[PDB]
Formats: sequence, C-alpha cells, structure tokens
Amino acid sequence: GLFGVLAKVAAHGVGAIAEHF
Repeated sequence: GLFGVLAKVAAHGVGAIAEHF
C-alpha cells in the first residue's frame, strides 16, 4: 500500500530545500 508512496519520497531531490538555506 505505502510501498508505492514511500518510494516517491525517496525519488525526491533537494531543490527548494537548498534555497531555504
């Protein structure tokens, strides 16, 4: 069930987060 929802987060980068710093 969540096996497909968790992976989505693992495929995400650090674009907006980088701008936060």
